[PDB]
Amino acid sequence: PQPSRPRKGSLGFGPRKRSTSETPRFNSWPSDDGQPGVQGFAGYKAGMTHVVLVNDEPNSPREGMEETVPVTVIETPPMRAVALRAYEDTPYGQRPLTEVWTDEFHSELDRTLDVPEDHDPDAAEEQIRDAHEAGDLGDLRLITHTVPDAVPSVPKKKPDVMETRVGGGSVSDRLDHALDIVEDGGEHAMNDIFRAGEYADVAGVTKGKGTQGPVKRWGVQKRKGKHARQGWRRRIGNLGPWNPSRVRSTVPQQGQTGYHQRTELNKRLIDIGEGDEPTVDGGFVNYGEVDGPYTLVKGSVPGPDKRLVRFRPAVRPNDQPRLDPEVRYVSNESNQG
Amino acid sequence: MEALGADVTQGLEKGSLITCADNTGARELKVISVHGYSGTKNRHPKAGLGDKITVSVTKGTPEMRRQVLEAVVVRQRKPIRRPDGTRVKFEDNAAVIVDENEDPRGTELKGPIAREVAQRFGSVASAATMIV
Amino acid sequence: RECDYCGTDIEPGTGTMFVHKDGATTHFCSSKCENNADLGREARNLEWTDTAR
RNA sequence: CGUGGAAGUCUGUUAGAGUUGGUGUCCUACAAUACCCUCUCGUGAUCUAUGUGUAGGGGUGAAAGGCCCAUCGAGUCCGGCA
RNA sequence: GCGAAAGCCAAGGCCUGUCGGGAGCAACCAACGUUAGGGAAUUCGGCAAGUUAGUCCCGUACCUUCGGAAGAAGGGAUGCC
RNA sequence: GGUCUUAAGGUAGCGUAGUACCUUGCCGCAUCAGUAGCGGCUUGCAUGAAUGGAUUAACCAGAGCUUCACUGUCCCAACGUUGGGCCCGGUGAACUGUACAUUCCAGUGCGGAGUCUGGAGACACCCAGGGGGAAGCGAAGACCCUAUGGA
RNA sequence: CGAGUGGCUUGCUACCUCGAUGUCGGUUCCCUCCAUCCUGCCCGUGCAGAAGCGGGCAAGGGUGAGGUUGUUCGCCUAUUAAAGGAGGUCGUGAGCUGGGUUUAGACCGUCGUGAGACAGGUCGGCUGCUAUCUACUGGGUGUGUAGGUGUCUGACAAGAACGACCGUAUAGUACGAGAGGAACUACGGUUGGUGGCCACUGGUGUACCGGUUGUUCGAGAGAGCACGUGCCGGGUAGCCACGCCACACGGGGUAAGAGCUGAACGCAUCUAAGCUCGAAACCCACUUGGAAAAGAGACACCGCCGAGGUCCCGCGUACAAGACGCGGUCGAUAGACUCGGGGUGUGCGCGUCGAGGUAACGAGACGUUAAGCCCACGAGCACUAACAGACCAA
Ligand SMILES: COC(=O)[C@@]12OC[C@]34[C@H]([C@@H](O)[C@@H]1O)[C@@]1(C)CC(=O)C(O)=C(C)[C@@H]1C[C@H]3OC(=O)[C@H](OC(=O)/C=C(\C)C(C)C)[C@@H]24
Ligand SMILES: [Cl-]
Ligand SMILES: [Cl-]
Ligand SMILES: [K+]
Ligand SMILES: [Mg+2]
Ligand SMILES: [Mg+2]
Ligand SMILES: [Mg+2]
Ligand SMILES: [Mg+2]
Ligand SMILES: [Mg+2]
Ligand SMILES: [Mg+2]
Ligand SMILES: [Mg+2]
Ligand SMILES: [Mg+2]
Ligand SMILES: [Mg+2]
Ligand SMILES: [Mg+2]
Ligand SMILES: [Mg+2]
Ligand SMILES: [Mg+2]
Ligand SMILES: [Mg+2]
Ligand SMILES: [Mg+2]
Ligand SMILES: [Mg+2]
Ligand SMILES: [Mg+2]
Ligand SMILES: [Mg+2]
Ligand SMILES: [Mg+2]
Ligand SMILES: [Mg+2]
Ligand SMILES: [Mg+2]
Ligand SMILES: [Mg+2]
Ligand SMILES: [Mg+2]
Ligand code: NA
Ligand code: NA
Ligand code: NA
Ligand code: NA
Ligand code: NA
Ligand code: NA
Ligand code: NA
Ligand code: NA
Ligand code: NA
Ligand code: NA
Ligand code: NA
Ligand code: NA
Ligand code: NA
Ligand code: NA
Ligand code: NA
Ligand code: NA
Ligand code: NA
Ligand code: NA
Ligand SMILES: [Sr+2]
Ligand SMILES: [Sr+2]
Ligand SMILES: [Sr+2]
Ligand SMILES: [Sr+2]
Ligand SMILES: [Sr+2]
Ligand SMILES: [Sr+2]
Ligand SMILES: [Sr+2]
Ligand SMILES: [Sr+2]
Ligand SMILES: [Sr+2]
Ligand SMILES: [Sr+2]
Ligand SMILES: [Sr+2]
Ligand SMILES: [Sr+2]
Ligand SMILES: [Sr+2]
Ligand SMILES: [Sr+2]
Ligand SMILES: [Sr+2]
Ligand SMILES: [Sr+2]
Ligand SMILES: [Sr+2]
Ligand SMILES: [Sr+2]
Ligand SMILES: [Sr+2]
Ligand SMILES: [Sr+2]
Ligand SMILES: [Sr+2]
Ligand SMILES: [Sr+2]
Ligand SMILES: [Sr+2]
Ligand SMILES: [Sr+2]
Ligand SMILES: [Sr+2]
Ligand SMILES: [Sr+2]
Ligand SMILES: [Sr+2]
Ligand SMILES: [Sr+2]
Ligand SMILES: [Sr+2]
Ligand SMILES: [Sr+2]
Ligand SMILES: [Sr+2]
Ligand SMILES: [Sr+2]
Ligand SMILES: [Sr+2]
Repeated sequence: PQPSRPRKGSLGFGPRKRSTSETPRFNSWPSDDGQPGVQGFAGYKAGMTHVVLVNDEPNSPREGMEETVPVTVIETPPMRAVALRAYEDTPYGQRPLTEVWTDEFHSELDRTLDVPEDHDPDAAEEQIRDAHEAGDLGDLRLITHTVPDAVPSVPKKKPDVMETRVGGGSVSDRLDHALDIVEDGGEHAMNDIFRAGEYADVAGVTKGKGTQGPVKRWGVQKRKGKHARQGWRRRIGNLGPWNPSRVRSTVPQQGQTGYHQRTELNKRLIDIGEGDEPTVDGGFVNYGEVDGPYTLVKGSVPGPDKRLVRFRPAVRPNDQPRLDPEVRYVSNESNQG
Repeated sequence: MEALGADVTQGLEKGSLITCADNTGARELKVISVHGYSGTKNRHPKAGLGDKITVSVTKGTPEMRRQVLEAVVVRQRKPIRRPDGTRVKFEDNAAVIVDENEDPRGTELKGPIAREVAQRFGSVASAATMIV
Repeated sequence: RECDYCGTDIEPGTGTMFVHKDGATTHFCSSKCENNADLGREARNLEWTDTAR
């Protein structure tokens, strides 16, 4: 009666087309709980190494023992929160009201933006406060950029601009917290937002694989046995039945693979540090040497080396945080060999 | 079942001819099924280290031959991964015949066993000469 | 640990452990050493190994 | 034990003849029967060139209604014929 | 080398099995190499592929029309100086 | 049944057969499981003696089955190689074409509609793709019936 | 016995197609139905418990591997939570297969005087086409909204992004004479699916290094050919799976169902008004797309004689064209060089030894030599090349 089988690939990451922004854009943000803070950071993918760890999990029979865990090294230098955008609750959803900028800008920010010369931070701040009094204020987010110049292995000097939310206390107290970060110079580090041992969500634009067939793209079978020698090797059986007399968008077809935005959930931050502790002998292949602020993410992270990855506190964690894991050993062995 | 404390890459399939690491009279075992396993379309049902499998006696004594008995996969050629990242592989693929209560059918076990199999099946452990 | 073949220090979280028929255990640092052992070559006879020099 | 060297004898892409499978390639072809690999025979009822004979309800046929100039359960041409 | 066999190379012939240039050169296709562990589970069917292989020594069953079966099978050897 | 048709009334053998409807016959071998294969039984729908029966060593690009060995046939797919494929110069066909034509879901209609009806959707053009539909293209269906047709 | 629903079986009819709508089975890939096999929530019991039997809501997900047979069907085995059924031209041959049916060859049985036949069996016996339209998967160019850079919004759109099982504690506990034997909950793992990634294991690696057979360049050295590496051994980067990482809970509203308050009907009544609960199902949550959403969007800054963009040049985190991204001397973008990091496995030559041999000669051994050769990665380094310069634009 022909065996049942789940369909080839998922329909939830559709359409499988090229990403608009190489800079990932979060579609969801964490809940407002504790003290006001920026709900995310960003860095550049470096490569991989392994780390030996002491089991933190209280429910594991191996609690206290040495365990080898794979890790993705990401260079995370300080970022600059250059502005504060405010949204207002309109009957058509959330719309941007005004932005509060600065005077202090990074030397090479003019490679992406038409940097402000004449702005009134006080009139903008006043507009946001009248909206708060009116009860029309939505959420408060910061316009943030990265400093790729701080990373020697990344060729680009052109900053990657992205918006990040500020959640936490009351809308009055976090407006103030946001303005204080901006009005200084906008400088903040990974430490300011994340603590080692917490679960983060990493968003990234995947490795570009160009155009690939159904077998690679959707995981369909190759033609088996005798069918494999007739002139058809990696082409599906049919594009659909007689009726409906059309090809459904659900049938596995050829096209763009990779260079899509993915948001990898519940990624444990093994260690946040600075220096050259995670650097590989001979340098990370197709990247370079690490000597500065870094993060160690448990397992894999979307995108290739040199790509901008984004961080966010886990919106849906399964486990309770087990802060600052005991790092007994970090490998520095050559990735070549 | 209880966690092995090792990641196994199933080295056996349904129909695989393996060794019988005991004194039961059974020399060669043929895998028929894997306990608690349900595959997917076109996939050959896979068996690995630490799995309780159903077997048929291919080679051996006349009384043992053709019998459909249960067994435990003790050794396998394909590598398994220990928590410290090290891979562990064996010289052969072997299994020990077990009964309804998971007690070995024989008395003496031939060749080495993996420590994770020993942790899962205790009466097979306290019968094992070498535990690697 | 140290490699039961060449004699270099096996980087933790790397390597394979081969269990022989009798029960003997051989820790290998790489695939190169495993493959040289399968060729019936003895570590002492090869110049690149730490066992020889 | 040696000698002898028989054979519709054996192995063989010797030359040469043949054409089992791939239901591969081709299938507006290189080709109106092709290409490649695989396979069979290869001192004999063998293969082959040239010359010569048998002609259409007739030849020829180790017989498949096979073949008789891409034409065969009765060739081709023209005529009967509009 | 057993060889009018393969492979390589002379003499002789040719670059006319007669359109070129570019893209680490994607999908897909034709020919093909290598694939861990398992080993026919594939399929109407081992189709396709693969395994074996030359030479010498040892050794060789049932059956038989006594010719044969038979290179049965199985085991060992093989370079250079 | 314990002769009757129409002369005789199946002997040796072989037998569920390339012949056996029933049928995957029953028993056994083998497999975890065998409409297969082999042995035995065998009342044989409808075996059988030059319409030759039986048997058989040797031979076979003949049909079926089993074992050892081997392996990407499969689990389950990967990477690579050569020629294409894609872009550029040059050369340069053919198939096919009532018309209109951006369709989709339902309905209706000679009961199997891009074109009718109602809705839904739909900015134009171009590149690559695998072929769902045009009851796609190719051949005045060999099947079937019919013709006071042919051979 | 009576009343029906379906259109899966079979039959009937002869409406449609004979200037052809390609067969059965299978396969591959997609959507759906519910009359539900499992999974969730329930009611009854001849419901102690455990395991069941019957029923209700429910189509989210799952429903698998194999032996005979062309088989569909079915029989059989071992697993399983369960291994449900059905529609899509008995879905699917401009997708595959060609085993069966159903040409031409042949045999057997039966029938026939015979040619020859058989709704008997058997061996053999072919699979065309360069996509015009439409359809969808992906990629571009323009126009509309009406100068630019950057950041967003969210009408709508997709999702299974998750499904299921085993084990431990609960517990040898509740229940039961005993035999036997649960649950809530909390944990650990597995399986299927999904997305991504390559530190580790594994594969490849006709980059590279080594060994070695034949032959040719006289030997040596060093090379060519042996199908696109002669063969064997090792194998970096990259790409990969056989490797590794991630994939809730919770809210809201309901179905079946359990109830509350409550009348018609003084009582009673879960319902008629009202209300508290309650499914793996629905909605939100989460992931992906999405200013062409014609109400064609918002914000901030820059600019209208100049903001910005294009061409050009050096290159990839990108790539079939196009597109995308980065750098361009105020520079490390690419190459050379030198290190570092890696592959292989110890170079040529010379010296000692070497079974022997009068000597000639000599396979090989040792040393020099972690040697020699090589690198798709990294760093240092402006030496070389990113020069010169063109165009559009409110
Ligand atoms: C290209 O072929 C066709 O279009 C046919 O359509 C389906 C079909 C036919 C016909 O409709 C038609 O001629 C049936 C559907 C007609 C029918 O009535 C019937 O009973 C059957 C058994 C047909 C199946 C199929 O049959 C073919 O032979 C028949 O196929 C042929 O007749 C011939 C083919 C493929 C070529 C040799 C010309 C089919
Ligand atoms: Cl297939
Ligand atoms: Cl099974
Ligand atoms: K017809
Ligand atoms: Mg590596
Ligand atoms: Mg290594
Ligand atoms: Mg199948
Ligand atoms: Mg003649
Ligand atoms: Mg005939
Ligand atoms: Mg293999
Ligand atoms: Mg073959
Ligand atoms: Mg029989
Ligand atoms: Mg007679
Ligand atoms: Mg006709
Ligand atoms: Mg006829
Ligand atoms: Mg006539
Ligand atoms: Mg058609
Ligand atoms: Mg119902
Ligand atoms: Mg559904
Ligand atoms: Mg099968
Ligand atoms: Mg059909
Ligand atoms: Mg079709
Ligand atoms: Mg066809
Ligand atoms: Mg075609
Ligand atoms: Mg057949
Ligand atoms: Mg046939
Ligand atoms: Na083909
Ligand atoms: Na069809
Ligand atoms: Na004689
Ligand atoms: Na041929
Ligand atoms: Na004639
Ligand atoms: Na007779
Ligand atoms: Na012959
Ligand atoms: Na292959
Ligand atoms: Na089509
Ligand atoms: Na009805
Ligand atoms: Na009908
Ligand atoms: Na079919
Ligand atoms: Na369902
Ligand atoms: Na079956
Ligand atoms: Na049809
Ligand atoms: Na078919
Ligand atoms: Na076909
Ligand atoms: Na609810
Ligand atoms: Sr964002
Ligand atoms: Sr969104
Ligand atoms: Sr074919
Ligand atoms: Sr239609
Ligand atoms: Sr054929
Ligand atoms: Sr050709
Ligand atoms: Sr042809
Ligand atoms: Sr072939
Ligand atoms: Sr011969
Ligand atoms: Sr002869
Ligand atoms: Sr005439
Ligand atoms: Sr010459
Ligand atoms: Sr020419
Ligand atoms: Sr190799
Ligand atoms: Sr088989
Ligand atoms: Sr031999
Ligand atoms: Sr008789
Ligand atoms: Sr209309
Ligand atoms: Sr095409
Ligand atoms: Sr149920
Ligand atoms: Sr089979
Ligand atoms: Sr049927
Ligand atoms: Sr039947
Ligand atoms: Sr179907
Ligand atoms: Sr056929
Ligand atoms: Sr039949
Ligand atoms: Sr018939
Ligand atoms: Sr217009
Ligand atoms: Sr329990
Ligand atoms: Sr008990
Ligand atoms: Sr070559
Ligand atoms: Sr109710
Ligand atoms: Sr617009």
